[PDB]
Amino acid sequence: EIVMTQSPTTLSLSPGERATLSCRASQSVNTNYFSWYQQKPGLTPRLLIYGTSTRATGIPARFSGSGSGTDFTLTISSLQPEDFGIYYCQQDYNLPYTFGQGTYLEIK
Amino acid sequence: EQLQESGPGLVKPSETLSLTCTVSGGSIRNNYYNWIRQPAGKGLEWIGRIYISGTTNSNPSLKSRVTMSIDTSKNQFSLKLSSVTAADTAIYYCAREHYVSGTSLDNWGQGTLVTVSS
Amino acid sequence: WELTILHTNDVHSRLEQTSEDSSKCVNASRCMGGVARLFTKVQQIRRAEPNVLLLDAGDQYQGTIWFTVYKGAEVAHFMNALRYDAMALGNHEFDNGVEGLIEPLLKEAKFPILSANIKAKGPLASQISGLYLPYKVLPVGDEVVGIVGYTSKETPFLSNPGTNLVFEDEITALQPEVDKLKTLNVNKIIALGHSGFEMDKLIAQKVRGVDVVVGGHSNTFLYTGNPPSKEVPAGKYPFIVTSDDGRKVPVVQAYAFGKYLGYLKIEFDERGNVISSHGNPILLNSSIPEDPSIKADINKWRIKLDNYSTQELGKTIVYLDGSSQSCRFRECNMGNLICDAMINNNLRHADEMFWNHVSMCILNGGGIRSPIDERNNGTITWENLAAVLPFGGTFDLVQLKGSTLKKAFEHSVHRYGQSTGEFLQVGGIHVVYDLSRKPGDRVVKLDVLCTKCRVPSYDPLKMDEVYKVILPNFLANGGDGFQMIKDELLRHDSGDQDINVVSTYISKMKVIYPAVEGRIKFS
Ligand SMILES: *[C@@H]1O[C@H](CO)[C@@H](O[C@@H]2O[C@H](CO)[C@@H](O[C@H]3O[C@H](CO[C@H]4O[C@H](CO)[C@@H](O)[C@H](O)[C@@H]4O)[C@@H](O)[C@H](O[C@H]4O[C@H](CO)[C@@H](O)[C@H](O)[C@@H]4O)[C@@H]3O)[C@H](O)[C@H]2NC(C)=O)[C@H](O)[C@H]1NC(C)=O
Ligand SMILES: [Zn+2]
Ligand SMILES: [Zn+2]
Repeated sequence: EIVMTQSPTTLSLSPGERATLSCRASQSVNTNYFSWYQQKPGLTPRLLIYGTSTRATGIPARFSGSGSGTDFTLTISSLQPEDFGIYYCQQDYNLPYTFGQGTYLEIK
Repeated sequence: EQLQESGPGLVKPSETLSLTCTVSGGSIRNNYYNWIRQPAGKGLEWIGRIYISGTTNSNPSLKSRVTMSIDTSKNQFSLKLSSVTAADTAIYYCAREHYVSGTSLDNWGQGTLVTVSS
Repeated sequence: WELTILHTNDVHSRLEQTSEDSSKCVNASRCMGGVARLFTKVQQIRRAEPNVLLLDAGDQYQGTIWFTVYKGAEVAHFMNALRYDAMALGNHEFDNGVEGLIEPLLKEAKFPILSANIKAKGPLASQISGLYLPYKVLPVGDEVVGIVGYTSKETPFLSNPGTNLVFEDEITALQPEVDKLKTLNVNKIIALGHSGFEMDKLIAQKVRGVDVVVGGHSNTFLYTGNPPSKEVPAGKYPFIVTSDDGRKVPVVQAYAFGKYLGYLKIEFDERGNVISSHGNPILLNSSIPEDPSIKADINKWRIKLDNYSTQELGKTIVYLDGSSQSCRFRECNMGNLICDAMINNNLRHADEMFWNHVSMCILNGGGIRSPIDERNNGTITWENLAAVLPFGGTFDLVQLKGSTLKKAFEHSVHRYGQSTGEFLQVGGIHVVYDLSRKPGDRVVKLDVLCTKCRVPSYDPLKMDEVYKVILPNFLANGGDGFQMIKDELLRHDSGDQDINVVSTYISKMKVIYPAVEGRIKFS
């Protein structure tokens, strides 16, 4: 199975700063099968980005999905309070589908 | 466009499990329908997919324990998980692919917390 | 009405002639397969018989520098030059994704490509429409033959087809496509496919109207006679199945790596019934000349690959002894180097739980297929390395009880002295054998590198304790007789390709000098 190592495990930055989250895949992932989830500790995870780079309906332009081969990046440019909780990268290129360990983002 | 899962909140060790995801926004389209779970605190784990036609793949970690089903005269998709254990207590989500890309997981359900304990 | 089916399967990018062990060709007179030689034998049969089909049953993608550099452009060019009549999709055809199947293969291949059990959906349905087929009506002389293809249900695990393909049950998907050919008044039908010999047999038994099954995936050698090389047949060629409707259905495969040309001659009656079948895989050895046009073309494509294959990855200042007389009998520095590479690759720390998830590595001596000489100014190339590891196994992570590893080490020496491949090279393990004891009782010392410690040190193996080991996929699946591993393990997690792991290690270390240092001793 394709292992998804996201770093860092925990970021603490101020609102208006830029959160750049990094996900590294043990195997190359075709950019059509790489996606980003937000989750608030408790409730349904919400799709942010499908393809490596395409925003889903209702998601603002702050979120820039990037990368290819092994090395994928989720940039959030001007952070706001409601951007709290956990962020996961996801691949569905190979079975099983696999999610990253998650990146924990607190606003300072 | 919405997916609610039916199925109870309590399980014995060494026992069964009927979970039934109901779509009623529109209908089951030409798309893969997924089950996912999460151990409480930790990270997301993919269970399996089923296409409309009935075809199913599941996680090799769980392979022997998963059965899944689909029905278009009913308009939902079932899951069964045999022989349950401490490390199986976790929130159980149904989900479907983004309908433009036929990729990702887009329109998740509430979830249901299941527990192993006597 | 008589048909000659020529068939290849699992050629695995072996475009050039190989050794007898399907690696790089050293002595010209002892070399085999390659498209230039295959072209010679195929032309000759086409000049002798009127009704000839050349079929491939998948796994052209993946296996050598050819596939890595040309990404299946080479498959389309050299299969087109050989005028293949039809190909079934294999699992490895999806290794660069459905995207990497379409872009060179489906767009440049002049021959039909078949899979009755792969369904496309999403925006891929329009993009791939018509580029592979459920079935094909082939005119052959003044008759027609139907082909129906099929691909392993397991491809979504074994490869990277992505979300927009459905790999359905072969039997269920095949039957309506055979029924369709029967309504188009096609009375002669071949199932060409890539699910293995066990599935080939079930198709022959269960799909009404299949006359013949041509197969792949399991690398199955079928031969009627005294075998001409080292491959031991699983049975006679062809393998006859009695179908549930009472028909005799020939089932055939042709091993792998382009070493054999399958050759099946069928007599049909007027109504398409198989009256008789006979043949044998043709060993493609040095006694068939390479066609000089195809060879000159191969040489042309070779020029751009010679850059890539003689690329210095690192240096050794020692003879890397991966010779069988060393690696099947004693500790060898090639074994030590590969296991040290395996452990270096699998690095995950946890503060109070372990220095590393894994401290321990085993590898069968048989898997190490060549030495490397250090005198070429110390250079290690991809080619040099390809020769040690020609077969694209992965290095996997397993959990085993001490007692299971004890049994593996007993098997390692149960018939010591006879140059068998099961003899284990190790990392993070010190073992002592007493060969004057009875088999099952020759392991007199087994010490393992702890993980639940801050300072890595050696402790005696415990029978009722659980350990993490990196070993080849081959050992994980019980190859070279290690059933105790396959039957007794508690977790299996699939890792990275053997050659990639060894390659990055050499490039990170820049200069290696592995020694024989007493990981394995004898009383
Ligand atoms: C590519 O593959 C081809 C197909 O395998 C190879 O052709 C084959 O070569 C082998 C090896 O030379 C041949 O094997 C046998 O035949 C020879 C020739 O011999 C004669 O004596 C026989 C007595 O029974 C007669 O029946 C023959 O007509 C002939 O006069 C034998 O000498 C060999 O046998 C001896 O060794 C065997 C061991 O198996 C003993 O059992 C016997 O006691 C005997 O002394 C072989 O039996 C084979 O005939 C030939 N195959 C075909 C189909 O023609 C080709 O060699 C290879 N090319 C390269 C470059 O390697
Ligand atoms: Zn193969
Ligand atoms: Zn295969």
